[PDB]
Amino acid sequence: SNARDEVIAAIHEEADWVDRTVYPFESRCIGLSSGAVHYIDEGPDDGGRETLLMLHGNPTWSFLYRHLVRDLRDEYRCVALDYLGFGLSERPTDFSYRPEDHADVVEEFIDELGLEDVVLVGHDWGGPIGFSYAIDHPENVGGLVVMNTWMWPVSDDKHFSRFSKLLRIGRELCERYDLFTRVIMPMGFADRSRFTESAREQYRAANRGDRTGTGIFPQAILGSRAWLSSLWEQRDNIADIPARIIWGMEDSAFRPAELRTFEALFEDSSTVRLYGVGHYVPEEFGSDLVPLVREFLEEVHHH
Amino acid sequence: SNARDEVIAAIHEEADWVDRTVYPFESRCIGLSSGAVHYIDEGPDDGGRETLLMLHGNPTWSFLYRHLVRDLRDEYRCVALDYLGFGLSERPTDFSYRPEDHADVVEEFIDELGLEDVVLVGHDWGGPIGFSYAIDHPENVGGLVVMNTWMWPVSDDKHFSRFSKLLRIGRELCERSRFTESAREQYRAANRGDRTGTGIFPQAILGSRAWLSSLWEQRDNIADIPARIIWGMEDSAFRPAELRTFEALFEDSSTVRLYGVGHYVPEEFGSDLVPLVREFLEEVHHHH
Amino acid sequence: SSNARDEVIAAIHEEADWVDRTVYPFESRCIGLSSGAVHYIDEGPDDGGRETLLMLHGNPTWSFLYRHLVRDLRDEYRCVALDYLGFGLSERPTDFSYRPEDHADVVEEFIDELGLEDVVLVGHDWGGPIGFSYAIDHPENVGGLVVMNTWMWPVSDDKHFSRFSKLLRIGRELCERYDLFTRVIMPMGFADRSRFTESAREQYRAANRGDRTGTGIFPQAILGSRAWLSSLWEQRDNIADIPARIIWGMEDSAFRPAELRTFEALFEDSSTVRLYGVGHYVPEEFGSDLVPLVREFLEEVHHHH
Amino acid sequence: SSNARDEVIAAIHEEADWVDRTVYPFESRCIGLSSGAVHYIDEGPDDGGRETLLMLHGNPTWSFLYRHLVRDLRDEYRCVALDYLGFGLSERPTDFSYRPEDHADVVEEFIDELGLEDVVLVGHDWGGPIGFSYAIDHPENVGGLVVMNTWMWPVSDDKHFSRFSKLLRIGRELCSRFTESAREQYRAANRGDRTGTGIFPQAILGSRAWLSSLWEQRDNIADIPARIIWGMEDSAFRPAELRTFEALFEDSSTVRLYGVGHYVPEEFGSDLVPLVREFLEEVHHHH
Repeated sequence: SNARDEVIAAIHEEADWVDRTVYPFESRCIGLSSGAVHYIDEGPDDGGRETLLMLHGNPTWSFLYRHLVRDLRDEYRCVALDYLGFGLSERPTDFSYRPEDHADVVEEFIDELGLEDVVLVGHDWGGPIGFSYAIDHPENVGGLVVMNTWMWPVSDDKHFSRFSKLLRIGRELCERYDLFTRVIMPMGFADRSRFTESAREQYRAANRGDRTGTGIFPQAILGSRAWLSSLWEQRDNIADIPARIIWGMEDSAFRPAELRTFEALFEDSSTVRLYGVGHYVPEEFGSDLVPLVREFLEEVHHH
Repeated sequence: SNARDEVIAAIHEEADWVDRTVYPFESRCIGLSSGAVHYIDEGPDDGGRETLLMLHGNPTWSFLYRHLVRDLRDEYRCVALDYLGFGLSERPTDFSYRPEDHADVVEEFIDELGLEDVVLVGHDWGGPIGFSYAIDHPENVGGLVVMNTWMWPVSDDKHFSRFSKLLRIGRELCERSRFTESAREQYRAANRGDRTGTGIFPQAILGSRAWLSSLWEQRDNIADIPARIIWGMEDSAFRPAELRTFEALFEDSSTVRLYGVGHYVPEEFGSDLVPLVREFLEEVHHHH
Repeated sequence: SSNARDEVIAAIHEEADWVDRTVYPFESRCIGLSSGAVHYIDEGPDDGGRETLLMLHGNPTWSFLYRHLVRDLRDEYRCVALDYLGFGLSERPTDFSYRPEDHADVVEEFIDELGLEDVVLVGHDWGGPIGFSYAIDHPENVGGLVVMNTWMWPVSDDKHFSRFSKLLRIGRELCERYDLFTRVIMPMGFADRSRFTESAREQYRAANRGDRTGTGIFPQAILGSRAWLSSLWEQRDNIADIPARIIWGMEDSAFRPAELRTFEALFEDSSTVRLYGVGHYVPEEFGSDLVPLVREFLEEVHHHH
Repeated sequence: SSNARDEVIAAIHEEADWVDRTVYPFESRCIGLSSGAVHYIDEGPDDGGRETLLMLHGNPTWSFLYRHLVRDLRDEYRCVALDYLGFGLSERPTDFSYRPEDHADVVEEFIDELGLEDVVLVGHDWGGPIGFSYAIDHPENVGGLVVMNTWMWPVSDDKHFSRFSKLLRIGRELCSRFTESAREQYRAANRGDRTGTGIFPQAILGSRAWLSSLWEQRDNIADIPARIIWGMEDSAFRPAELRTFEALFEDSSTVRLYGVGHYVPEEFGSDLVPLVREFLEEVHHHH
């Protein structure tokens, strides 16, 4: 537990850089076996009509989802997570920070909280990390929110390969200078004005200190190939789950050719094509995203 | 009507340049409403264990499939179609050469010959053209062979957008060359003529967004049909990104990833392709 | 010369049965210029209009391209529009060069034989250079410029125009045989393939049958006429203070916004209409929606005089 | 803050032994400007010379690029060349935007702290727009413009520039006609905080408003004497960009360098010096 308790201290002893005016939610912490994870649990006290778990990307953290948490806690249970190494979660010296292990921390999280019939919101790596539950616990999954992500090995697509290789080579400078927030995030947005300076301050401050996990994510694009293969080979386990697909059409990382792969998979899915929006859909579209979610959170409920 | 006789004459009065060592097939011509097509129909007298319809790309023609036809005609009936505008088919003044009109001529071809439970072999634009018949007549298709092609609207994809919007007359083959010089001439000799069809196809990638949507939005007509996907992994036109979309679609499918092979899988992999088909035909045959 | 004009006039009435006069109701008229008989329309008030317009077309287009302007601007303005030699219903003389630098001389001979004055020029495609090669040495007789997907400078160092010009240079003998210009080159100029109507497509295809030597020399001249195009560019200062309305199809693969920025730097007095979702053939693809963009200019020109 | 920048002044002497001072034989100088301390060349005669030249580099280049001009003109002309924040030996402050519109403000600050007078600007790549800004709003104090492979307009509808910005990268590395001796003298300073190298390719689109704020008021500049020197083999700044400058300026001269690519002051080297010095005398007759 002692790891959990020291993170609970840091939430008070150190984290006063947080802007609670936009991030008012309650910081909660649990000592999972891999380390102490920071998380948020907001909703009606009866648990709401449906429960949501929101899974993020590089170098993002739970602050990505604040627009959903503030607005859907009206009737739904928003649960939001920081992976180890990210946000205000623990930065353990001995964890792998591998995506194939974050997915095991995410399973351990879901099981210890005992979340049930859960709808998973997945951005970036949060997709694979979420699918690494819905592939093998599909009866405990109510539905999927799919945003700028993938579920297949890309090692023959020179698009993803050359980007992964480039960041693998440069990783030490990116971890030394935080070029992930300072450079890679700005190019994810389509509108240079929509990534606010207040957000920029928060994403930068949250990724200070050690940032090893931010560096391992782009390596894992290729380095985790076998785990991604193990997802894709069992894609059939997700094709009956309903999903809403919400996608930034100006994202150069995940093209419409990724969308067609998801749109081919699901036997029951709906697609929202956000033109003029890039990779960080929940940040760039913000409050405008919430009705696109709520429409799905009802459409699940009558089946 | 005489236009049918005119194309029949053109084969032997004029098209004496065809390499009848590697393309030994008996030439046949059929008078469809939109024009007289040239086609191959070679097989055993029985009608064979299967009937195969082979659809080419741009600017290829039925000479693309000579390796399959000569080796499968042992036991299977092989039919391969020159599109209007291409090969020794008529180059009609009247025709749009738009894919949605080729697809109708393809339905008209299949019905006028009465082919049954056919296996569709498709490359490049022969994909969407072939998938049309499998979208709307999935009762009469035995299976699909899916080489470097697609079945979705791409107008938001900068990669395909560039290729359509680029200034050209028409798609010449090449863009260390991957063909024998003999083959490259046997294509060059066919492009000498009314090149129109070779130029409409790259435009229609955007010009026919509606028609590609009219396939994509009813893809579940096809998803239960058995398909074998054979990919030139070195191609830049149809990436592995397009491959995963097919792997997601079909329930019963098998993927063969040909490393070192580029766009023109039937030319570059050649006579080594035949066993990959025989393996699939004798799998389809156990469903009837 | 009257025999050559009479041959064309007889061929209009006897052979141009193909013209859809429902959309082309204008009166066909003919001038026996020195190099050959051009075909033209001259439509407007029975007086000289509020302003006089001359509209110069591209390849393989002809004055039928300007039907939508004539139809809705002859209300107050003298709409003159012209078919080049080798194009539309004009004469196809066997000894003419069909060079763009020579079309600009025949346009000069045309203008001065009709005596047009304070002219406003509409230039599409090659019609730009052809008209700029009048405005650049008769600027005081020019009221203003309408600029649509065109240029006025040598491009021999730009790989974009070069390889297109060189590719057509090679294929020319086939494109002149089978008319791949209307059948293939024109369709890629549209951002909506449907907006090039089957009626217009038929009309252009019918108009450009027979000798089409001009259609295939035009793309060669993109490089072949570098000397003439240079002669314009070096004297651009004679156009720089004529007012210009620039209406540009942003989907055009031929003339990019990079070209457009060159005009915006040149003109001391200009304004730009950025037609997103419209390609090269602005007067086809934008149809009658073009007309207000013209009339807005003719009003605010006339404020000067 | 200036005295904390006296540490920045000293910080050179930790490592900059690596600089090839035999080809960069210049006295390093630095100013504690408000956005951050900048390193600059200011090499010239004690008499202040015939002209003052301000030389503004591109990305990921730095003031090493202009060493041929500085070396060969400083006998008679005051040569000033500046390292952008994030580049060369200039400070790499974490709080700075590294956006072009803000670099221009540091350049305006830099000029005013030195008090430079009727300056000729020399600009390559992003050093174009960054210089053109000061020529929009202080053209009294600009003596002339030297233009190499650059632009001054919003290109977010241009497919060519769009591709280059939207392509996934960390930052713009140079690329073979460099010496490895020169190539490494770039790559050396390209080590360390390289944030700015990755912002610039985005700002090609993300600063459309600032590029508009140049293009809309281009008429402030069209009467300034200009000489345009173009690397014709460059794929980034085509002849298509060149024509728009030949349209802009009245008093201007064009030099077209066939067989030269983007990095004109490298790939042409000391052979650039006569093309400039001709222009320096041509401008001097406007005093």
